[PDB]
Amino acid sequence: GYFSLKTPQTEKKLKEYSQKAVEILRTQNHILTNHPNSNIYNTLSGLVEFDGYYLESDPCLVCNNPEVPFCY
Amino acid sequence: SSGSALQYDTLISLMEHLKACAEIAAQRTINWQKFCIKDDSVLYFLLQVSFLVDEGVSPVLLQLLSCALCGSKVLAALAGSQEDQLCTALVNQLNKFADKETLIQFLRCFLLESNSSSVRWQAHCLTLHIYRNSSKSQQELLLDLMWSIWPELPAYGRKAAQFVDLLGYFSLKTPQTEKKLKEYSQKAVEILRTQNHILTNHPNSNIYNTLSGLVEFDGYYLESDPCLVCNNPEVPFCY
Amino acid sequence: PQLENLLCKVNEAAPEKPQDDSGTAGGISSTSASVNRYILQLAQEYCGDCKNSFDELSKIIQKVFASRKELLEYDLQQREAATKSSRTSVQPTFTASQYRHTSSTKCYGCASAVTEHCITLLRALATNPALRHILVSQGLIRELFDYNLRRGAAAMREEVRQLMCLLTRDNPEATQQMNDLIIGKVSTALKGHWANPDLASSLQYE
Amino acid sequence: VSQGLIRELFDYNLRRGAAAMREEVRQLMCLLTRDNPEATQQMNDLIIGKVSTALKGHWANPDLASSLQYEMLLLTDSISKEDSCWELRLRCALSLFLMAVNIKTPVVVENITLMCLRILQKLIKPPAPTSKKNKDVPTVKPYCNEIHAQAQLWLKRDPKASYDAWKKCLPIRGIDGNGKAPSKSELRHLYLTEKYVWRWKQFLSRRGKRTSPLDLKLGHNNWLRQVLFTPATQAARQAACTIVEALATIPSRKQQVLDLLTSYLDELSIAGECAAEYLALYQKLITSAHWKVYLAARGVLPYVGNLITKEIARLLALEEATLSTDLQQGYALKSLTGLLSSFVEVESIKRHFKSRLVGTVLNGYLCLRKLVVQRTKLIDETQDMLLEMLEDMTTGTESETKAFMAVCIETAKRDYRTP
Amino acid sequence: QNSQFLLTRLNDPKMSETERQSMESERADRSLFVQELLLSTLVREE
Amino acid sequence: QNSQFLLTRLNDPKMSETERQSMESERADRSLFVQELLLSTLVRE
Amino acid sequence: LTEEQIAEFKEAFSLFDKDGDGTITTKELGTVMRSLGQNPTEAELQDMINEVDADGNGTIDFPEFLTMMARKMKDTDSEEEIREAFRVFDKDGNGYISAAELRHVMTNLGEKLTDEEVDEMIREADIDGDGQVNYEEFVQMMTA
Ligand SMILES: [Ca+2]
Ligand SMILES: [Ca+2]
Ligand SMILES: [Zn+2]
Repeated sequence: GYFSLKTPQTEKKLKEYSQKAVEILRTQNHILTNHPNSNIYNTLSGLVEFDGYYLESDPCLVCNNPEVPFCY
Repeated sequence: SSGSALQYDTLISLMEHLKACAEIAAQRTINWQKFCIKDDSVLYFLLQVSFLVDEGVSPVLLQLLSCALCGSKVLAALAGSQEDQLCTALVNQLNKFADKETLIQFLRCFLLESNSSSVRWQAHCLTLHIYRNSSKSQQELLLDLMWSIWPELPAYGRKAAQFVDLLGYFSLKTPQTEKKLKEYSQKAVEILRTQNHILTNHPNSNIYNTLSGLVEFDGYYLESDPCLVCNNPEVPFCY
Repeated sequence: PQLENLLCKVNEAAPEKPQDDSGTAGGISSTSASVNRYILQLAQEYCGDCKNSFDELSKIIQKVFASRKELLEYDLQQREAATKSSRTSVQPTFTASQYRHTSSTKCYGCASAVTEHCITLLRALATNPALRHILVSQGLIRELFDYNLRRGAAAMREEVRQLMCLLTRDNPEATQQMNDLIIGKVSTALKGHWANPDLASSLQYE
Repeated sequence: VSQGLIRELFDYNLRRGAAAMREEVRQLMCLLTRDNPEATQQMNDLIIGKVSTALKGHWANPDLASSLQYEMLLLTDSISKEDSCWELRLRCALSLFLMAVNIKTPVVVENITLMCLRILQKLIKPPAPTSKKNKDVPTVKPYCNEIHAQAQLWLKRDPKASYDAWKKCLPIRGIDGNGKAPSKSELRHLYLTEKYVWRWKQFLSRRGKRTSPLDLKLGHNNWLRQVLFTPATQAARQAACTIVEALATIPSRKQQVLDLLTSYLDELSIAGECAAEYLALYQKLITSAHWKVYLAARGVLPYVGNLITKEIARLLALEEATLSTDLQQGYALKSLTGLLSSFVEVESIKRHFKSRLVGTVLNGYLCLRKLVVQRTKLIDETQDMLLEMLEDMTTGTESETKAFMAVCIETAKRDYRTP
Repeated sequence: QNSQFLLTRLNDPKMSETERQSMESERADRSLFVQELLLSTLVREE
Repeated sequence: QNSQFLLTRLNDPKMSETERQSMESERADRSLFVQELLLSTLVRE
Repeated sequence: LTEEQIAEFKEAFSLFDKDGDGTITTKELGTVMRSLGQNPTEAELQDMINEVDADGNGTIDFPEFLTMMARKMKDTDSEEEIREAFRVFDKDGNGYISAAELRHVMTNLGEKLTDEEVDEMIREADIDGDGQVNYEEFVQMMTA
């Protein structure tokens, strides 16, 4: 973001960058809307405060497995 | 001639005598039925007195009226032919004496303002047997009186339950003209519309709807001038 | 105002991540701790605080009513005693004059109770085919659909649904109207399902 | 914006995610519409349509809370910003406000009408100045007798009515000057030129060659009173009170809103304790004896006396019912008596209205003394205030006193205790 | 603290004194316009 | 128990044997109609 | 003027009758007029307040206030002062008001109109089309 607004850039590539950003947004929005258990997560977020999404197939190693904190 | 209320000891003596009569009527019903067919003033006067007594004495007076009015075949079933003939004679005598004003009065007093579900059930049984044992004209007149009380229902809240029961039953049990059928339907739907508009536009309707959605609760705790019906319960006696 | 406010927050339905406050004096189980804080705050404010205050107020109101009744009885006795040489044969107004058991107006509670009584009476009336046609002609189906379908206890809601089904029995015009209402509502909720997920609240009932 | 980001954010990202993410999405939309007629117009129209369909359903849907909610927090965040497209945003706000006020449903009031009232209140009462030594809120001054803005035309996007055109219509405040210059002749001169220039414009408008201004006149049954007694929420009443207090900047508009409020006075008796905010506003607006005397001249004192008499008669006809105890029993009576005492606390009004108020105060006090079972602490305070007012009115010239005695005779004519 | 994120740090408040006076005058004029708008909304339709 | 309330007791089940056969035939025919309806819904345009 | 009206007049005059510093009585009487049912422009109010300076605090008597209102009353029309208007509106010692002095009057009031608006105004006032307005046409407009 910073670089995209810090470098003087041509209109063509500005439009290209904007299109890329909005395309990723549309893809993620459609994924969330049509997600098999989107209704469940929406309702639970409404009623019960939940930190993570416990009902997820193939838990992405990135989400479920976060950096373990070094401690004494 | 004197208003206010009756002395407690007067009610005590009244209750002694009325319990004696109730004991006689329960164990021996025909005796009571024939005594009252010999004395119609007794039957009508017991109701008229049941007006001017406390809710303590009301159960016994209504029990006497039910024993005379609906015998005890049905009373035990709820818990020969000449007996039911006496029952019909007694209800006919009461209908000959009881004007529409006194009928209206006790019907609202015990079915609606009782505040004691037990007295309300006694009045429900009593009025049901009154209507059953009555002929066509008195049946129509009783149905019309209760449909006349129907608009005043919103002032009694939950208490009205038994009342409504009889109304509905009678409204579908008496062969009735199309005009008065339409009138009764219009009254019912008008009360429904009024209550629906009241609930929709109620100042804290949103709050009650949302709380009913989320949190379990029994009474509406945030209510101005708490209803003497919803709030006041039938406190039960306990050992 | 506090309930007014907490309700606003709860309606936002925000997934505020569980806040593990250092203070653990209250015995809050993981599941209860994970419950929306505003929901728990609402439950404490209304079921706890509002209910305690309303119970205190109702007790005071009943005691005040008893005191007023005793004072009125004493005044009635005194004026009756002072009304010597004058006797009115009251009849049967004894009740109206002294007893004076009635629901206050604008009482959501007993108002909803009267609505339930209306539903019971209409379920009784609808049995008679002529009464059923008359009630349909009145406009009962639309009233029940708009207002009584979603409000009241679940037993009352199922009774309202049964009443509508009765009203639409063997009645092509009636069934047609209810079907049109349902279709309209369902299509409107399909015109914003992605936009707003409130579809589950009503479309389910329809 | 040309991509279609606003619609995507509105449909999908407004309601999903953490609350911080939702507020970031709202800020992003506000940024996209910043100084962009196209974008701002599109977002405003979306909000309009959504709120309008939910008002067409309010009666069948009690979940209005979650729907209009997020879209109206977006309006409030959009109008909180200060771009060059404030006009369309204010238009949307006013339209939604009027539509929802036409509705008495609390769900509708507390959501739509409340956020619309807050938007109008933050617009009418701007944040306190930072420079200009925090000058008072009062470049253009309104016409004394006319409203040069139009609402029906402005909402219809008519170029004739707009902030630019309106601001062009009124004269610049400029500088009055003449600090040490009496300019007595110049005063008469400017009087004449102003009068006949306004006449020139008025005649040009009745011929039809110029836009018709509006006359400072109210119907006395408008949304003002609609928000004024909403039992739905105190926030709406407080917002309306602030809006009216800020509308009371100009003395002629003060007169008009004072007439409006003294007309709404009956709704105080109707609504009971819900009118506390309206009462505070009304007493604040007439804190000067100047406007108290103005209202007294218009006939406010007989109106309040009749209202007090009617309330006391309702209480008298109410003690024949059950011993039903009402917490707010006598708030309207106490407030009306407080208003009457506030008016009487001005000497000239007392002089001119002692003979006309003695009868109604006597009748009210006597009828209040009859109360025994329904006597509430507020009723006791009202009776004490009436006693003080009566004692304050007994004092007078023997003529005025004998006249008050003649009233006393009529009051007794209107029971071995009360006389 | 929160200065690690460049994007969040981006917001720059800057507002000048004569432009302060102009903006305050604009706020006052907008408030007056809204007052006239509501007053014309209240005007009886007679 | 629940027999005190006349209105709730009202519901009376009653269904006869030949009318049982007729109603069962009606159910079967309605099921067949819905089957044909869905199959015609699936037909290729 | 019917008594009914002189009566309302005294009535309110009295109700507002109050004394103090500066010229309250003048302010009190301006509020009387507005209370009576006639709202003068701020300019009209200032003019009348000045048009009465007989004694300290602008002392006004009921007869004096009657004299004040008798001059304009409902301010429906005042030929003698439409004339006074033409005298003021027409400047530069001319016999016909011109757009220049018209815009001068507009600025003295504090109104800024584009010359185009001034031209519209003068085209409306002029009837024959000589490019000028006599009392005749001033009247034309003020009366229409
Ligand atoms: Ca000239
Ligand atoms: Ca000419
Ligand atoms: Zn109640």
